[PDB]
Amino acid sequence: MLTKFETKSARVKGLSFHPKRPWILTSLHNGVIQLWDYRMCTLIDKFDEHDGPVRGIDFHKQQPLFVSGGDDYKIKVWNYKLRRCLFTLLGHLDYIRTTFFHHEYPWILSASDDQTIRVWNWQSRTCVCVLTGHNHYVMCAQFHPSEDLVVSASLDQTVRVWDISGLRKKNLSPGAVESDVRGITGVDLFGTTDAVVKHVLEGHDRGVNWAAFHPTMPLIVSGADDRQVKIWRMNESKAWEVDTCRGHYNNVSCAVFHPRQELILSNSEDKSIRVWDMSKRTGVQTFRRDHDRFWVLAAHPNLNLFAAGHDGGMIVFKLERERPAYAVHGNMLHYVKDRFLRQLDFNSSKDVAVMQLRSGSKFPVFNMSYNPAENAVLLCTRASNLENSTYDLYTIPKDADSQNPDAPEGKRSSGLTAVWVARNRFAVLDRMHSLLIKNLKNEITKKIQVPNCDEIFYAGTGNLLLRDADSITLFDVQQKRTLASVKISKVKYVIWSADMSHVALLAKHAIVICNRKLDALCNIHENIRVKSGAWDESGVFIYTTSNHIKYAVTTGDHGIIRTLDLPIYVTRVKGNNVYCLDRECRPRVLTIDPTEFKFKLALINRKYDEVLHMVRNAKLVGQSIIAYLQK
Amino acid sequence: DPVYAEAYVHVNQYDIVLDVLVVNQTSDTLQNCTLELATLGDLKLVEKPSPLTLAPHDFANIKANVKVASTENGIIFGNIVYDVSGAASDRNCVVLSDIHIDIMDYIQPATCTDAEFRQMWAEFEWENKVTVNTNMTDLNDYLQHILKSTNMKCLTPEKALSGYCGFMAANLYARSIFGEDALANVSIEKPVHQGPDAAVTGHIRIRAKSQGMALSLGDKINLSQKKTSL
Repeated sequence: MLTKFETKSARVKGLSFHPKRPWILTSLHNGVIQLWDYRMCTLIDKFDEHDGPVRGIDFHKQQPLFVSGGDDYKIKVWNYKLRRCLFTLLGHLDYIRTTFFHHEYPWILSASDDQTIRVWNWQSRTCVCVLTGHNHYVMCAQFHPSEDLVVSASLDQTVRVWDISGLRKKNLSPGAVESDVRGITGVDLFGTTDAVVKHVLEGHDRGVNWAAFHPTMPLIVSGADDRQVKIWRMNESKAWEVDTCRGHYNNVSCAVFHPRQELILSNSEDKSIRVWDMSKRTGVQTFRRDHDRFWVLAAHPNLNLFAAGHDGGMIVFKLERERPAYAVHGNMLHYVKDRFLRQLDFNSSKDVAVMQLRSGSKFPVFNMSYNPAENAVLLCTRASNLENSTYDLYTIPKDADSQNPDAPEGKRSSGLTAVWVARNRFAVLDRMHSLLIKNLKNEITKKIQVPNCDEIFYAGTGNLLLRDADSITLFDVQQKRTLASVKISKVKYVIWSADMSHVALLAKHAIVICNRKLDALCNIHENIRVKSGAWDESGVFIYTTSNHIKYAVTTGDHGIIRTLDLPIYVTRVKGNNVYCLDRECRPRVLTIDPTEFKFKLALINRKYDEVLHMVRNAKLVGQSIIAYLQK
Repeated sequence: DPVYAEAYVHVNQYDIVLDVLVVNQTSDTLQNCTLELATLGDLKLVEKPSPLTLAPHDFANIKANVKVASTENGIIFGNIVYDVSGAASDRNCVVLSDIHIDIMDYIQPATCTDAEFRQMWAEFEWENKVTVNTNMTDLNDYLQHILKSTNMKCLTPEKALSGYCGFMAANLYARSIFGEDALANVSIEKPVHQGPDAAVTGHIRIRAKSQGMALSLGDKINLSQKKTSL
């Protein structure tokens, strides 16, 4: 959706994205190591680790620290946060590619680009492990599935996979049947970097730029020093696996797996990033945007962001389905991600994306609408523009890939989008790649109606009709004469107080509160182009207010119920078991505590008992007497 | 968290002062993290209540005085990243950049001889203007309101008449706390039955040295101009 910030500079060999933070820590072979905790578009520190080049970047594994490597040959761990050096050893005859931190007796592993990597005890001083099996110049060193099992990629044209021990390398085994590492149709070669038949895999492909692992798995996704970046699965080991990854023009420095995405991202040198599948695999497309020279690609293990690294420089782009679809079922919120997965009600520790049988932020959505029941939803998938998509409508009791056409809380059919329209029971369905009207008394509805064909606006987006009408326009099932349009506007959604009758309105930036239909009760505006505020039902105004979560207003009252928890936005109100959202994370299930309602009523009847009883007692937070306690 | 901390800013007389409620409704003077000092703008933040316990079920007032005449930091409009840290009974915290730091307030009214003024008006940093047009009021009440809001000066009247129309252009001057003088001529229609003014279509000409603050001021005032849901 947006590439938040972008200047091309840096000639980048090594890279990492913060699995915890939206940092990028970047290694240039300018000799530079940089941590920028990328969030606030600001570098925390920048040390050009030595005069010579810098190849390596790896995680310590903790929260915010770098373990770093230069042509110094030195393993440094320095905490940005603590701006200090943790324990120190230099390095052999080449730089350090991967590191891991362990702790029987706060104990340490260091992975290196030369010769050996040594694993050291500073407590009850003994040897956990010795790794020989590297030579010089490691492009991409890796922890395996078993984290402390590993792979390395070399400019010595080998790959090393090692076995470790608590008293140096060894494994005991005797049950298997054939091997995929090497044992049936196809398979790729051993290299030489070490000397024990674990597997030294052949890193010859003019040398290997990157190696990347498959967690439980031994598939590797690779950057290679050949146009050929050749993919091999050692969880298969295909033939036409002797695949050379092809640009149009030269190279494929890297091509990578994204933890989450069952895909390959390739990047190259004709000025390009090239786009690849890996779910059913195939070169999708090539994308060109300069830099005829790169060596890294990355997708966050935080998965926050995604980015591609190059010689001439770098780019980070940010994703969103700015604003994205919903359904309500008792004391529960449904979301469809702008970015981010579920978060479809209730919470438990830090942030929880709601994973349920009512998969919300997940599918390939054109549109999502509750089909009210505490037991039903209607859903369009395959999203997008087509002739038409599929909608598979699902039961809250148990959703499915497509639920039963037999069942009418499961039905699927074909159709592109389904959309509400005003004077509430007519609907739009698109079941042609254009204007079908959908109209039903029921809102378990899936109805098809070409009459009301009326283009003069060709298939696009609106929801009480607004192909940017800038009005919500009311109709029946055919007509060639407007009933009427009212000039008011939407988020491109109209908010109903649960089902399909909310005179509480969304607007994209701003949202307006109405009672049902246009009665502009009050009109909301804020100016942060991000969050939410919530209604319980028709116009119950909850507003989020910092680490404080607030009722904007009730009866004649205003109140702080309970207090927020870093950013949250009120989305809306699912029952008493309260639900809150920052956008799609930074979330709540919540024991309530209203303030105000009770209050202007209470107040109105002079009544205090409650407040008192709560023993609730502010008046200042900046102030807080100023609702009317000032007045 | 039990520990709920709520905070807002109070700027009480020069001093922008930090109301903090850290309420530690914690189950103990839970360990607390870390905080860091800094030069600020013509201010510097300057206090921290020392301890780092998040005393159980307990409420606390944590005060930050800020130093309001020094610390240049040129991160305009403030909006500078600030840290409360995750450094102890805390895994995270809040890192925040501020927003909420605006102009209309800062500048005080200030004054001039008109001929010289005109000469000057023209002379000044021309480079910013914003338009006045639209509201909820007559520029009598409206003007007064705006004036008070920014705490700034309109230098002089000619009786021509801010009433029957007027077809008056109002010259305004102000000087701030860190001393910029800002000049305006806004020329405006003005309310009155089937005569003219319930919009303006008056142009607010803003001169302030940097265009960036200056225009921004024109905006700021634009925010100021009307009265609606922030």
